[PDB]
Amino acid sequence: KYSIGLAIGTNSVGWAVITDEYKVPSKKFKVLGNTDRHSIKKNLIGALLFDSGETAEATRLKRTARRRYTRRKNRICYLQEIFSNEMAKVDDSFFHRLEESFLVEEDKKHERHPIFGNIVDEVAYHEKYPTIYHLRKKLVDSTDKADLRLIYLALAHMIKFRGHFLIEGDLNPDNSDVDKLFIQLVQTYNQLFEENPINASGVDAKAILSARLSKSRRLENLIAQLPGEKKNGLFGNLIALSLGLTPNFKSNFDLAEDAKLQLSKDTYDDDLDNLLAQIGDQYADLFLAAKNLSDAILLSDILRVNTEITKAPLSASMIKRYDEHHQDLTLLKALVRQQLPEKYKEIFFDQSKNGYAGYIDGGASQEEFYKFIKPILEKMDTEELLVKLNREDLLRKQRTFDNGSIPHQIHLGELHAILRRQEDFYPFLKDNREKIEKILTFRIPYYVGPLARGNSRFAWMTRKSEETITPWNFEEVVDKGASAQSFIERMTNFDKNLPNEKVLPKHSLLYEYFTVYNELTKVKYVTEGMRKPAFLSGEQKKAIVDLLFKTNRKVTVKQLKEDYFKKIECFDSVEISGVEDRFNASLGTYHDLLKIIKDKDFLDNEENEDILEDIVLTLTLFEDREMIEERLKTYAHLFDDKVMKQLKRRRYTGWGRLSRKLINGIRDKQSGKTILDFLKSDGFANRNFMQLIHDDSLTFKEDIQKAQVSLHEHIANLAGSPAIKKGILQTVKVVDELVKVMGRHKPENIVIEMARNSRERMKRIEEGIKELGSQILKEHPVENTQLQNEKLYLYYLQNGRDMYVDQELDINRLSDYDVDAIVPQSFLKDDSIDNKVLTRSDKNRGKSDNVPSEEVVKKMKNYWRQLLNAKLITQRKFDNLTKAERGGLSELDKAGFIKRQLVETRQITKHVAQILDSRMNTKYDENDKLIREVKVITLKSKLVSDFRKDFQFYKVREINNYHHAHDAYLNAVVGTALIKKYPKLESEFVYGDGKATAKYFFYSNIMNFFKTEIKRPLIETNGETGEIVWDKGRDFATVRKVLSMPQVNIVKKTEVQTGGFSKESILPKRNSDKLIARKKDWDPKKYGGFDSPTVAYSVLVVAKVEKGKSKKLKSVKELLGITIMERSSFEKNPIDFLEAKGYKEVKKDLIIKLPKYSLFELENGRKRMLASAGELQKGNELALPSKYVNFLYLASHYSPEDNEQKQLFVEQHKHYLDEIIEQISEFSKRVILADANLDKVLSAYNKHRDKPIREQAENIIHLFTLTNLGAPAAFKYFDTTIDRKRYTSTKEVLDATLIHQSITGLYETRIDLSQ
RNA sequence: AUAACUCAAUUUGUAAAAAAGUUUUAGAGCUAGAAAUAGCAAGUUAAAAUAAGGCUAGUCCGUUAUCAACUUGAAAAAGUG
DNA sequence: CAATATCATTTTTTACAAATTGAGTTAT
DNA sequence: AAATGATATTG
Repeated sequence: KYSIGLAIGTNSVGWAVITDEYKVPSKKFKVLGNTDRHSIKKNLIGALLFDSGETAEATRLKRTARRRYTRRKNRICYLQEIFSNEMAKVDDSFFHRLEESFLVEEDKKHERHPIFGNIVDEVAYHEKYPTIYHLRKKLVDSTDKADLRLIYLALAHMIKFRGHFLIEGDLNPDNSDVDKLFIQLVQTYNQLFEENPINASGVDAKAILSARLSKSRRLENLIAQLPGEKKNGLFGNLIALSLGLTPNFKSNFDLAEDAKLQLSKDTYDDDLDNLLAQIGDQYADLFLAAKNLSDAILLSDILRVNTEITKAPLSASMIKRYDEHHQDLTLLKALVRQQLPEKYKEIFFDQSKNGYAGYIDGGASQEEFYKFIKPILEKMDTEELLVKLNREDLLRKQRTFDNGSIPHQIHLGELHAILRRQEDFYPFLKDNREKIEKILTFRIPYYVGPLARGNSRFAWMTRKSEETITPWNFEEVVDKGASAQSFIERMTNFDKNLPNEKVLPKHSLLYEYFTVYNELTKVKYVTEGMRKPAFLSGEQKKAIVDLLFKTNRKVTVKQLKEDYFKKIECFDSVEISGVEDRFNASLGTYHDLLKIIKDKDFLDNEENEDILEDIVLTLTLFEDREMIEERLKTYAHLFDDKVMKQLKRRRYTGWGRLSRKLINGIRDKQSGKTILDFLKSDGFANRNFMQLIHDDSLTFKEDIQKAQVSLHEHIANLAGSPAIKKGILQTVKVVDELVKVMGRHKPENIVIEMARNSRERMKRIEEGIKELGSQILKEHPVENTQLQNEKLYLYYLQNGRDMYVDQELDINRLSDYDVDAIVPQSFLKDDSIDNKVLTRSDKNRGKSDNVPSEEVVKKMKNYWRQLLNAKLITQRKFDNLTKAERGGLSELDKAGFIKRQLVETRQITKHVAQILDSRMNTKYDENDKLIREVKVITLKSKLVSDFRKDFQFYKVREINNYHHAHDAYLNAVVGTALIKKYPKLESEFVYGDGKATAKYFFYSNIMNFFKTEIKRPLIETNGETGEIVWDKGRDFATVRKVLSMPQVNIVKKTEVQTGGFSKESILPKRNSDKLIARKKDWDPKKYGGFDSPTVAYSVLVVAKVEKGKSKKLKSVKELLGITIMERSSFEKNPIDFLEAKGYKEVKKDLIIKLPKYSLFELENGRKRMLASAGELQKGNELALPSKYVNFLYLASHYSPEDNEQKQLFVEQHKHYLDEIIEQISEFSKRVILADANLDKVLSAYNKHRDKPIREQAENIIHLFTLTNLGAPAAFKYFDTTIDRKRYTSTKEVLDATLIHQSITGLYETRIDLSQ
């Protein structure tokens, strides 16, 4: 008797219930609470609306950082523990004055001067050490005994801001011998290149290299001093190396493969190896001369001082930045006094102005500050100050956005230095030097994570002993292995088939053997002789594997024929059937081990297997070469010191799909042969892995099917956005109430259907243009936000050049060229950067009816490549582009994509359909097979779109939140209709278990049976059953009646607010009540803090409150906003929370919980939704008539007969313009109550009545954002901006009726807040 | 529609780190002048907090997910038209 | 009161697993 | 990244 249609979005679930004549019922429903009404009638259509679900990511980023704050606090707390004993002797309360450094003098327990607890000393420290850097250096360099306090402060500053750990092992600054180390690179070259010596020539390398310009600038200016040596020359590339670049030595040496190196990458030693054994080991002394100059220059950018004058070249570089800032501020003051004194006070007094004033004492960035005085500096006479502003080096602060470069190794340098200096004087610095370094040095390894003890959901790390963990006991108390293993194993899959067993590493030698055989087992070959194509033999496979697979990393078909079938079966010709072009499967790990263990006969020897199957496990499981080393010691006794050294470096990542048991472990009872056996030799039926697992005449399928074995949990475990699994949950909870509503009778059919920047874009270009060698950036600069222009972005991802016709393009002309689609938008409704292309006109592509022509694919393929290489096109885009050189689009492929246009395949959507089927269908028949009482029909949103288009049931999202419902009812309809007509299409749309040309002609014309002509009968019917499917004479009318129905059940899901407590920004002090204490003890009148708390939810307090001096109790009803922070508290004692807010004799059993979007009905059926105890959003949907909806589509939308008939429905029904404004006004006036806005809106319309009919409709659409449900929002009529009329009080709600709604909003509880 | 391989792209989830930013305090401002107010001098650094907090007290946890009403439940979740 | 403007912590490195999509191979 | 609720300012 009935079916459901769902529309499942990320913000909405629309639903609808339909009967056999496509009618949607209308029932009377009980109405609870203390009201007038004991019932209502409710059309059985509606929506649920809801705020987007959100990802863990914010949550997690905030958590990982919380852990960072607490471990650094804890860094300091270690250092301090150490000084405590001997600091007591010097100063009684140093570490005290420091903690209360934040407190105002009034609240300070100790003297207001941190360091020396008086004025005269403190004032002096500062005069002698303006910065901590000045102290850092003095303590490092001076031999003099230093104040224990001054030592601690510098050790703390180094340990509090220790800089990154992105480099491994030790770093020893050598910035002096660069003018030699260059004259050594130049010489070992000139030696090798006997014929073309480079002229050292007293070129200042040290300056041009130790310079403050980009690596790619320093290369230009350094070969600029080398006569007739290009930077694309060998010496030019080598130099790019020494300046931590990635060059491509490939055309230098005449190779045919990317020989790019990078000294900082871990693979350099094995990339260099691959090159030097392509070009010769006479070129080793030239990558030694370029590693040599690298270690003196690695850190120019950061150190900027000769490491002859100091062992603290950082602090010194900062003292410099500082001194420079003195000299340069002195002069800049004077210069302004002279030439521009009129403005001086602005530059140095006014904070809001981005002057030096706003720099230091405002909020002005270096960049803003620098961007402000650009003009000022060059409208005066100075030259060197611009020099500096350009080098971003003008009035530099010591602490800045860019001290990120600084490795810890260099802080540890000075940290060490100092300790080493002062342990001469302080015995406790001697005996704990090593302790104090490891405070700086220690770091919990990412593969251990939280150091928990039972109360972390997050942690996995396992304890070797039950101590408190510390930087100095970590190794001995934390079992690092088991935790490294855990970090990985906990995430990696079990075998779906043997669910007890863990998946093998992707790079497992057996796995590679499995993978290969399973591909070798269906290879077929034919010769002029044999009457049929054969399978490979046991002995032939082995022979292939021996000679081809275990010597070529990659075996080609042209190697199968020429290197096996030729040389071992004397076949001049052969026809291979299983594999195309080359073998997917490869013995990669074999060849890698082969190189490293230099012993073939070991790998081959099947008794070693177990060991080689653990070696590779360990190479996958761990990534710390220390732990790999440890693991691999039990195999000391097999291979040289040198082989172990280069077996550690070898790492692997990735995990199979299958266990060791499944492959080579399980036996057939009959055969005592394993899957690996069956692949390796199955005589005559060279059977597959799929097969072996399904052939009922082998053991392997019962041996599997043996080991086999909540709603909210099930859905949150799917793979989608959490945004779209929020929808999946509600679409179920909806479908349950819609059953409950139909008195627990199950639909005959449920019809589901689901919906479908600038940073990462300039990184894709910048890099693409570099990894290409092209001037277009430096020649037409852009910015993050310009590239959002689709045509602009394209033009740049095509290096300012036509994608079909090698010739330049004019940046200034895009608006004349074409963004053509590769596979055309009449097959694939893909409109991403992957299927899109700028050309001066689409034509040039070739035929409109297919992929780009063989002409173009010829001419251009050389170009496209270079874009693939520059990552300025994906593999996918490359492959589609060129596809015409494999016949392009096959009549079939075509018919393919046009059935994909209506047949959902997206895995997330199948899981919805499966979930529903499995809840709807639970009953079994005599033969104990599932009975399917409910067909879950799934559609694409196209079917209905075109429906709406063809029969004019037009959709204008903007009007109201109704379409969500309409689509779900159109789904229910078309859905039930399609399968009523074409029962055979069940195979595709329903859940459960030459001809191309027709499949296409069919799937393209499926939705015909609705049309009267294209000639079809008025009444339609299933040719087989004789069942009526449609009736052009009275069904369309029922669609138009439903669509037009004015009461539709729209329902904002009410949500208690979660997340951050308030706005993060920490505001000054002010004498406000709004300011919130950043800590319990920190009165924000004195110390400032937080503002704008989020309201978790509002609460109706009726109570009494004291009024005036004598303390008369005045009664009050009002909403109190309970803040996220307050909630824990409020919940644990609602009475006490309100009492210590002022409230008294609170009526505890009148306290109504009011989440966000709580519904109230007021005076003229006017409704308002709660936003907060403090504000309301619009509560009313405006059911515009469909004759007005229809018009507004077409009007706004500028078949030629149809076209004429509809531009002449527009011109003839122009009166509707004034009529629609009216609907808006009667409404805006009745329920919106934005009088002054509404009279701008009326005034705005009246001035543009002389404007085109298209333009005016396009804008009457912007006017609906007045009348829209939810939060008031700003909008433009034409030019006129209409700012949002907000509802900033919640009083009128207190005397309204609260409406408690079901998901569907069919069952209600109405409460008349008259209390 | 399923399973294994291959290549690319994408998404979800986790851990370990870094540089800033922001907030109070500390860096004697000084000469007029009763005063409000002038002139001039200074500015780059640091201590500490970075969800309030929590008990399970860990170098842990503290922003995701889930949520009308009524009866039932610690809860999840059931029952009610 | 209720109109009206201003406001919102930013970024960066490393390490890892799982799904998913879509172009190919081989199968149930 | 908007947009929407907080907030101080304003008329």
